[PDB]
Amino acid sequence: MEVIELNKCTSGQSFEVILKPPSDPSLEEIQKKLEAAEERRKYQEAELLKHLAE
Amino acid sequence: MYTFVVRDENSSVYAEVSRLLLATGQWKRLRKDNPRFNLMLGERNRLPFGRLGHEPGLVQLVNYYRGADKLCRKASLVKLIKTSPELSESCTWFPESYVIYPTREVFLAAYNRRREGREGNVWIALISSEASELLDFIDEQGQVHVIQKYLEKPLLLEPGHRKFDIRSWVLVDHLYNIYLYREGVLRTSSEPYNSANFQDKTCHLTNHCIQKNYGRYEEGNEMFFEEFNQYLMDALNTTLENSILLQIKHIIRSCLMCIEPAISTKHLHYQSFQLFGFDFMVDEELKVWLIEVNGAPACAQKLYAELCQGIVDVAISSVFPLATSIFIKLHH
Amino acid sequence: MRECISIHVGQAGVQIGNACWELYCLEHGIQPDGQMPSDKTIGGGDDSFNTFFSETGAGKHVPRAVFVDLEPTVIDEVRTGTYRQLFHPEQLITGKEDAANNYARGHYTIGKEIIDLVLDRIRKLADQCTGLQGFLVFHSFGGGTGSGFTSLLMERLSVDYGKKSKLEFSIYPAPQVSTAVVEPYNSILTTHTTLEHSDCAFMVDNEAIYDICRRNLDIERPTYTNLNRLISQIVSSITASLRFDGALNVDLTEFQTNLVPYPRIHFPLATYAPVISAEKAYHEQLSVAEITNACFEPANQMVKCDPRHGKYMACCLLYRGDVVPKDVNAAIATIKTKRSIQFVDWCPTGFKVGINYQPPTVVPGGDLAKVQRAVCMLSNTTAIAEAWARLDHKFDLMYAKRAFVHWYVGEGMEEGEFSEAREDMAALEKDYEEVGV
Amino acid sequence: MREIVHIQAGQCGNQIGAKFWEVISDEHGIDPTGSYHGDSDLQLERINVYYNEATGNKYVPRAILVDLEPGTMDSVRSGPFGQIFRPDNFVFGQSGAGNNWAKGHYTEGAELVDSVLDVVRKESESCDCLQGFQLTHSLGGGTGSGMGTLLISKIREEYPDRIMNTFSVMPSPKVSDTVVEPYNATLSVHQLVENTDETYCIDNEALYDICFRTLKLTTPTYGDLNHLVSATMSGVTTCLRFPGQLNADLRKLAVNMVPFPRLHFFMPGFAPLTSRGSQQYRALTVPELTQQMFDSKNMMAACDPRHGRYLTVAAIFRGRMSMKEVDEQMLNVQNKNSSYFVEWIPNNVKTAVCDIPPRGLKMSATFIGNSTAIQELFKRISEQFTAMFRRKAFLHWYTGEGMDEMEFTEAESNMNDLVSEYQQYQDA
Ligand SMILES: Nc1nc2c(ncn2[C@@H]2O[C@H](COP(=O)(O)OP(=O)(O)OP(=O)(O)O)[C@@H](O)[C@H]2O)c(=O)[nH]1
Ligand SMILES: Nc1ncnc2c1ncn2[C@@H]1O[C@H](COP(=O)(O)OP(=O)(O)CP(=O)(O)O)[C@@H](O)[C@H]1O
Ligand SMILES: Nc1nc2c(ncn2[C@@H]2O[C@H](COP(=O)(O)OP(=O)(O)O)[C@@H](O)[C@H]2O)c(=O)[nH]1
Ligand SMILES: COc1ccc2c(c1)CCCN2c1nc(Cl)nc2ccoc12
Ligand SMILES: [Ca+2]
Ligand SMILES: [Mg+2]
Ligand SMILES: [Mg+2]
Ligand SMILES: [Mg+2]
Repeated sequence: MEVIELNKCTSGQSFEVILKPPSDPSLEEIQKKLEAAEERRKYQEAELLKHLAE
Repeated sequence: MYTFVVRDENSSVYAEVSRLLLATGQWKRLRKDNPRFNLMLGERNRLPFGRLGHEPGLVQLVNYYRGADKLCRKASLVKLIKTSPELSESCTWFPESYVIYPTREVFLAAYNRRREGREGNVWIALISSEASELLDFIDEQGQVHVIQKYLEKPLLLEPGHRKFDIRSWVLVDHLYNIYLYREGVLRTSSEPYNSANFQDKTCHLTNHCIQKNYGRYEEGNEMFFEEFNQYLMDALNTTLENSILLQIKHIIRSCLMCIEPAISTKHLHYQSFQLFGFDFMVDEELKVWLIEVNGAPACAQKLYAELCQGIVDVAISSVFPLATSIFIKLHH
Repeated sequence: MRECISIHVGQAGVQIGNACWELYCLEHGIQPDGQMPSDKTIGGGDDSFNTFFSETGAGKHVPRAVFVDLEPTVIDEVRTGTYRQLFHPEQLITGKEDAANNYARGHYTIGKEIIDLVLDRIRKLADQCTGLQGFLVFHSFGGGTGSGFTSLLMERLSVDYGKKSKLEFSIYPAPQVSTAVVEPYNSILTTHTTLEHSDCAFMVDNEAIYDICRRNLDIERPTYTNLNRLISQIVSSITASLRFDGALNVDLTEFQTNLVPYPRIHFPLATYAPVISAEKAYHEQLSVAEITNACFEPANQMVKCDPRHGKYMACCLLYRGDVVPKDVNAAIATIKTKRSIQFVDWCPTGFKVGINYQPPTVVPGGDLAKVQRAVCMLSNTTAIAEAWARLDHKFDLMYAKRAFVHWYVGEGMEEGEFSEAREDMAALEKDYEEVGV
Repeated sequence: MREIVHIQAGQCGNQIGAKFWEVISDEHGIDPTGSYHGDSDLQLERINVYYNEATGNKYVPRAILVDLEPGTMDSVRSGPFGQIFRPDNFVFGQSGAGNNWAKGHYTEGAELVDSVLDVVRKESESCDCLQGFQLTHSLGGGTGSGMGTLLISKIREEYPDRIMNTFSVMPSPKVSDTVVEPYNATLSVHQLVENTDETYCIDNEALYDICFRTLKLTTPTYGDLNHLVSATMSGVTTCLRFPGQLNADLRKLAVNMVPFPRLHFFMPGFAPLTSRGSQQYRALTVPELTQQMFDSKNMMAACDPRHGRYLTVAAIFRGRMSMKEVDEQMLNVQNKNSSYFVEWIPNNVKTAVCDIPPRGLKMSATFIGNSTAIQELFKRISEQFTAMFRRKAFLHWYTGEGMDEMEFTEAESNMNDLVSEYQQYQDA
């Protein structure tokens, strides 16, 4: 029912119509995750090269 | 070949519907968690409507209406009728009711009316004539209960001075056609009615299981519609259609048209139908009152065959075709 | 004025960026060579379109954009396409091998080798800004790059630009157009890792856009080109407030204020109307009431769900074309009396309305017809949670057997990150249910 | 670009390998001279995946031809497209393997393998971004089996982060050179289970049955079996060689087809089934392509798909047809038969379409299925193996080259395990 905060200009207009009222990780830790995962990969690769050496 | 799944095994009605479907040769039954179904006979609690209608290449249908609980849960039915202008406030066909919590004020407004004017003041959850007396029931259970005006002057049958309630099965299809099964049933009370003390159980409340006189005046304590219509003619000079059924059809139409905007699946990506059980009370002046609406109802043993076949004709085969009508269409 | 930088990640993000920037140019009268005759301030300005375009001394209007993909094929099409001259070559960043539909390969293995290069290229646009507002990030949920690399980029932008807002346009996976069987894994992993780093995210379910193209554009099997030109229209009406004169959502901060009362529940539902085929020989032009009504039919939503069975926390109507407030209020008055629109008890039952008099633009020889008036509704409904339920259930079905999990552990992830991501999803679904019943 | 390096080893490896280069060179418009005299540019957009570009803008297959006896290779050079290959990529010994896995893997093959890896290295170092390798070989002989797996082991050691994919021809008493092929196949499968990402199980039993029963051939040759192999090999690599909505590579294929690392043995299928020479004049309708491509009689591994369940499926439709109909027909197949597709991998069937059909057909369909019914093929091999191994029969051929009975016992155990694991997901 109530129309409020009506603002007009050459490009258009805007307004609000009410009907009823109511009732962070760091750079250090990011590097320590990317490197943890590369470690885990290089380990898996090393276990494979060791297996193929057998 | 169409395909369906069964996620509620207690369903007597849909146990009989999957039998009929399988015995067509055109319906395969998958494992209950197989997503590539055409039709879902779903569970009763936490049915996952959000996962319906996202299988490409499949038209999906379900035997329940999301949001229909608003009619089939005692507490919300009372809320729906008092707040919806399509019914509220006082529709001539709903008993004055109030919602109560065991953690009430408006109830005492009309209760203090109904004792100082000597008016009838029996109520229900369960039954008695003093307000505070039944709060022991409310409070030692722990749920939200409804306190409703007890219909002190009902219509009793003879011989027997018995009491009854009428159950009508209504099917609402994917088009929102309202189909009222022509065969209703009168759940009857075998032991006479006595308005003296309201703790004598068997004779005031008419649940089929709460009577296990079981079979005195007719098998299973079930009076089909033919016999009841004959009784009204011989005894009162009127028919079932004029004295009672016009009001039943009016109430069913009013209830279901009220929620149609909130539950219809007309433009939805999945389709709904649902079988309902409307339970009515007829009083001394052949006046029909709505008691409750039941969302997962059972059928009388006789009418299983015919009603379940019409669920297929009207609600399932209309969407998935194969290869007189037992329903009265309530028009709108 | 305050600048916004757009970041397009992976195939879906890049292709949708092409679609949007093509459309932006047609709306602002910027030609493929970057010239803008309407602009009388040569070499600079604090105009509204300067939020999305910088200016060279030679009169060229250049998108404040960067395109990133782990693979050259798609961005190579930008480098040689119609808007070849529009983009500084340092804004087109490609790798050599893609993430193979694997979030862990995109996030950890390959992402760790290009992340610093991208942030230096992002830093070179930010240094051209007098008052950077934040970022708009376009990406798929399902791609390995779209999920994996966006996730890592989003974490870094938080540390390097902690006082700046981040909005997403996210393409939610749909089997009729998907390219990989593991897209549920990627969607859950990237939503979990990004959730605390995004201020407001507009999800677009490819299934919604597909059916809209089939149903209302009579396209039997829509291409990405069909989907993206429709998507670009929705994105354009969401960003128009940033690129034009107006009072509503003028800065990225205001999207969160108007649309997101709680930080985690920051996924508004977009509904757009009318979508009319260009090949239609006869069209009866739809009224303010008719198109406002369409905003409450699920078939016009960017995600299929039923808002009748949820609650609203916020609702904006963004009109373009021949619309005046008198007709909006008239239409709103009718809709509320005939529809199930229920707000949370702790929010006012109101619509924030913005109107731009310029009617929507369409790309010549496109599939969309030119219309007299159009609207995009942004509502934040608990009903959207249905999409999280759908995605999560598919996730649960494979993760119960650990299917494909070995492809991720093999890139350095730990199985536990699957369960952590899934638990956060579980928390997200429980939050929506509390607010919505 | 994302280049594949192809390796054909042994008699069978080189014969199906030659026909493959023959078939795909025709599809891409390259002649035996190595010159491009095609019509459309859609043939060149990813020609680099399998071809290098030498002086005079000539296309040379990135292929290495390997054998321990020079005869079959000389036949290839003598062959129709033989001059298209780079002569330095012919690496031959003179002894031969005698249908003996031990000579290929341990004695005679050891001498030659470093020379092959020198050629492999030269082709790899020229690649912008190598995706991986394709090996063509039989499992029942000596070179393709014993040396081919030894090569795969060494290729993985030097290129551990690249994809290894094989076309492995399984032996069968219906097309059988030697009694020892179950020994050679079992030893090789143990290596394939550990050292490849994707193996197409090409069953000579299936190819013989197709030639006999369906194609109405009474005494089929290796040329009739290899006609079916080239058609299948063309189909399954279409999405690698031509651009499409998918833009696929060997790694994406393994990521999406292999839910568990050891279960990476695919059943290929092809439709319509074509015998050499005689061309079929009626094109199949998309409903028929779809029904035939899932038919057991079109599977190149002699297994019954109704005895297992599909983990994942890939399908390639080639021709000028309606992809609206293709999408409806493929959905039709899974919806009407959902019982044979695992509940627990949603949307596990993926379909691609390519405008260019194979030579001779106006429309075709190629099927790549990762089915648990592939156990039936390994159980067959295990049965034949145990029949001899229980009596240590013919084992002297192998202990004479330094192998121990322990190694046979181990290889048999691993393939039994591979069987059990396939059976574990059939019931889930
Ligand atoms: N709407 C739309 N969706 C797209 C587009 N391109 C890809 N998708 C969807 O994105 C998902 C796959 O992610 P992609 O963007 O293709 O992959 P990517 O981000 O490049 O990452 P990788 O290829 O795995 O390295 C699937 O769900 C596709 O349907 C597009 O242009 N428009
Ligand atoms: N206001 C009322 N006045 C008179 N009788 C009432 C009444 N409310 C309930 N009853 C009586 O109790 C029974 C109806 O109660 P109710 O409908 O809540 O049972 P119920 O929900 O447990 C079983 P169903 O769902 O199958 O009907 C009838 O016997 C009816 O006479
Ligand atoms: N399908 C097919 N199978 C073959 C061909 N040549 C040999 N085989 C099978 O391969 C096995 C013999 O192996 P072969 O390749 O000759 O041994 P190798 O040269 O030492 O590697 C037997 O199972 C043969 O039936 C062929 O050209 N096509
Ligand atoms: C079951 O989900 C799949 C299955 C397969 C694939 C994908 C998903 C994603 C892209 C890679 N991929 C494919 N790769 C190739 Cl080479 N050919 C085909 C043909 C059909 O899909 C193919
Ligand atoms: Ca300017
Ligand atoms: Mg009840
Ligand atoms: Mg990509
Ligand atoms: Mg031989």
